[PDB]
Amino acid sequence: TTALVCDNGSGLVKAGFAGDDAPRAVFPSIVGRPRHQGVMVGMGQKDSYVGDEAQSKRGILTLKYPIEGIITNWDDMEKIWHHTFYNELRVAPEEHPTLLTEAPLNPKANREKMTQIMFETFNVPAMYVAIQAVLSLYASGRTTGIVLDSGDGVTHNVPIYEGYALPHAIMRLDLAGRDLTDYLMKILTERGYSFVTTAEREIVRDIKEKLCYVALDFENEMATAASSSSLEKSYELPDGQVITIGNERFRCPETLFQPSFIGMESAGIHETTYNSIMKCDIDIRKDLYANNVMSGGTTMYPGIADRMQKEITALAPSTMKIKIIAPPERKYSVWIGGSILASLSTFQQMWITKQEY
Amino acid sequence: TALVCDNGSGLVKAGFAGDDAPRAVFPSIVGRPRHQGVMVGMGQKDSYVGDEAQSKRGILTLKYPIEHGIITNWDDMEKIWHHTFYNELRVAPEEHPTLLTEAPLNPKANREKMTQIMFETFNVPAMYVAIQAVLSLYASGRTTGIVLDSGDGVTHNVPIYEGYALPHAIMRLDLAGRDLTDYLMKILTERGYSFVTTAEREIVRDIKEKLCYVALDFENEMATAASSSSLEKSYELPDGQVITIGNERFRCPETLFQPSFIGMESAGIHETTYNSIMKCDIDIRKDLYANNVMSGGTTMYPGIADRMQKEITALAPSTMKIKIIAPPERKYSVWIGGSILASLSTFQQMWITKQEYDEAGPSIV
Amino acid sequence: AALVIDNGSGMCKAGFAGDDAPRAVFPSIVGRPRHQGIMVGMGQKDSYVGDEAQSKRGILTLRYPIEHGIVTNWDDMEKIWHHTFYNELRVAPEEHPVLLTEAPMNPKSNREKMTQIMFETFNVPAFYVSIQAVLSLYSSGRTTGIVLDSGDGNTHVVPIYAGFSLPHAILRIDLAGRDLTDYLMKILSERGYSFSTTAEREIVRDIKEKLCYVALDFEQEMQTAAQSSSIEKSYELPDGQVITIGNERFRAPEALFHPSVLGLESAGIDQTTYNSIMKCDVDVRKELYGNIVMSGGTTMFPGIAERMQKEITALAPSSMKVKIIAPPERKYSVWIGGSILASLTTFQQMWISKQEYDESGPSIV
Repeated sequence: TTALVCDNGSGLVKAGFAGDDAPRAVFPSIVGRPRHQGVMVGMGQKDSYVGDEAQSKRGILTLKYPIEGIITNWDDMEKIWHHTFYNELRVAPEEHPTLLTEAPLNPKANREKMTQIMFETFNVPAMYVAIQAVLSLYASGRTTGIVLDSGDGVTHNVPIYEGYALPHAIMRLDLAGRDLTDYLMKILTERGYSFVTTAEREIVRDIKEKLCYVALDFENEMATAASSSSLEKSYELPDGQVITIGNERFRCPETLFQPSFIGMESAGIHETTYNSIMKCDIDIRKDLYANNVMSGGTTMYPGIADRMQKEITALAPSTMKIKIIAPPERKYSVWIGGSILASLSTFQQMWITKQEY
Repeated sequence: TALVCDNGSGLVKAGFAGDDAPRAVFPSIVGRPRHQGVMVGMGQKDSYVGDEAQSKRGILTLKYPIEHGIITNWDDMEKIWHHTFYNELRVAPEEHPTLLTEAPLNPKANREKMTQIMFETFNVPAMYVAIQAVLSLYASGRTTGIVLDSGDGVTHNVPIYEGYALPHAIMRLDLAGRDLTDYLMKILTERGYSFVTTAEREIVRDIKEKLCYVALDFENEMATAASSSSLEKSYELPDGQVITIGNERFRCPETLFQPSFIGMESAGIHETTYNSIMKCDIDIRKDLYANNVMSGGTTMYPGIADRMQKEITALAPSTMKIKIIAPPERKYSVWIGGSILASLSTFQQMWITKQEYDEAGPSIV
Repeated sequence: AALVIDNGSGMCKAGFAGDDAPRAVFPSIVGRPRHQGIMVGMGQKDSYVGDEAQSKRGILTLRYPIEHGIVTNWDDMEKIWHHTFYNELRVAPEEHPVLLTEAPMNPKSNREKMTQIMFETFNVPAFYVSIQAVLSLYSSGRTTGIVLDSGDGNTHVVPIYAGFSLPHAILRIDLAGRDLTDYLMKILSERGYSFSTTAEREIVRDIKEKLCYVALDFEQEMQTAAQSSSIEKSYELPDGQVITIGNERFRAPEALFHPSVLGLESAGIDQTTYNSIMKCDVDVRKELYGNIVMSGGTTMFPGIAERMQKEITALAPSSMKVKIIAPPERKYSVWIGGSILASLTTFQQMWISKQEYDESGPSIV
């Protein structure tokens, strides 16, 4: 049979099989557990729902995201993971080796219980759980470097050398993708709009994909936006009106570097990168600086790479080659790594089989 | 063995399960005598239901027990069912499971009290209560759509997807079969006539059923009324006064699209559909726009389905497939669904018995 | 003196600076006839606004020109101001500093349309628009406070700090004073009543403002209202009949905290106050927790302030001093906050001159 891979973050799961280079089941890892007695405008009333229908269910089911970069809610996770192998992947666990990824710092207590559940509640014949950004650097074709992994919930720096992310220096920052939307939401709200419900919120996030960018220098950009129309990038809102936005476009994701816009002082993605490269020792630093690697739904933002080329150089002593590598695949690279790695013949004898457990 | 008995603002429809068409059928009327005299055949009488009442209507005091599909009095109602089992079906309630129907917005109390009367007086073994528009969807055989239930008393938009009716998407609009007939009273009397007595009081109802049209393109049919075409339609009274109904004939069904014709400053059926489909979820919508099912006595009009076809198509996205499903049977669908459901090989373990009823009390049903 | 006019989506409130209570209190309604006559009873003016329009709602077409504190229909808005001057206060705009309001989350064009009309038609010498919440905080006696300006049409929650509103967390809920009545219209009807038309619906409106209450616990009170007639309240209908209103008296307020009963995909007013504090920075949160300005008529129903205190200490930290601030004059809160602000000798320099308008246009506010 072939193995399966399922990457989990605070927002989009990616599930699929090993062998294929492209993830199969990408969905909102949202469950909806009944709040009270309520009936859908459509469906009758029934229990917990995972995915897109739960988003359309919003007022009858309380909506959880089981993963805040770490697994918070255990039953909810399993709820998804049945819906994964079954409703998404259309197969059964007993035939199927399965790899789940994870956010690097994941506490031992999580890992032990993660192993249990999938061998028990699910019964996969062998399985693996694996450190996300190491599989990004691997999907990036590298023995070394430093991934900046940032998506819907948590942001990361892993200084990797010859198989290992330097643990103590795996810098985390919890300002990431939702933080960006809910800022972009509040800005437009202040201007005399308001989303709250379901459709309009999601529209604001789509705006984040189309209008938003981080500019190299925020003060020269702060100026041009407020000066002249070039930046005034329109969008056609579902009622009809064109919201023109010039400053707010770059203003919104600037929270990665200057987080103080929402209200955050702990070290920006740039400064975290300088300090992870440092938080290591001292020689390997170069091919960390020269292989800053971007992955995850947030690193999708345009301009972000050129900016980090400034943003590290500023602090890094002159003779270090700063280079920022960012794959086009980026939102899935942890899966794309995990498929190829799962499929590895060399790696067969590391599939922990149901006998050792 | 099982029974199905649909309670209406106009007519009760009763029978057994699995029969195609209703066994008992009677006007929801409860009369009381106004004159102390013997109707030579009976002794003294209490009250008259149905056609007993609709015969003696002059000497009686008639009362409408179920205003608009909501049971408005339980005294008169208990007698209606007291008439239903014994006189009509001619059998004893206690060996017979009994499915009844309910209003789309029907209060708990009304469901529970109909069921109190059901067991605690008539002693039936098992009963069910089911939401009128769903049972039309179930006579249309599907699990999903938007059901335009217009009977005598009430007009409704009930969306359903999978089985159960959607309470906050159910639209209701209290202008329907009655409001239209007694409007056709005014415009035809306005046309130089007067329905003075009982059977042409009935003829203003009769003309409405048989002769009338929801003309498609009303405007350029108003032109056709004014340039005078042979659209005119005589019909005789009990005397030889041939009455000529031409234009009003369509100018009365026109009220199910504009409530202005009687005097309600509100949106016609067509819109209220579209609005309910708006208030319904996005992903469902393609079903609702294509499973718009109409039923109740008033939907029988020649042209109403075509007209509904165009009205919501003029409101929907042009990427959307639309369908208004008007069955040839629609005036009894609420019972056909009931009958089929009671006769289902899977339904027996939803036959709510007295065992379930007693131990739990009224709130089981 | 100046003028201060809170253009409320139910009731507008005009007057002068420095007075304690609003001089023109009136519903924001413009009535225009279906067809103007020449005489009383037919309708002889092209526009009747507010109370006169209310007594005359038969020939007129009533509309409320302001929705969720956003004026949709700028014709009718001007009409309302034109009334307020000559008909109501009995004044002339060009003689006057006028101060008007807007609901937070009012768009630029919407302000600018207003800001122009005051200075181009009404040619007032000085004009200020203001944020209903920052004015509620000014009526409270604070620089800083989170504000549930739950109006009739719009419930806006604002977390103000040092005079600035942090719109950052201005979360809005779409139920409010009207959405409450129209729930009570449904549920009194459920208890065997007929409230449908304006006359009948206004009876529902008055029941709400008089007899109603917000239970401190929804359970204890459901069980009690299903038993002891202490909850029951007698009510004289203006026709003559005394009726009694029962558990609807709290379940209709409980829409605010459980929108679910209406079938709204929202969380309660309480839960939103929490999310509005939590969407602000850690330091300001302690004062927001202690300085919840309750404001507006919707926050007037018995038990509501105390109820908010309860649920909010359970949402807030175990170490938190939650405090509700509740004015008895909260129904005119925005107006008194405005009144002070217009009268302020200091604030006089912020009176936007007719000159600077003619050089800078409406964008300066």
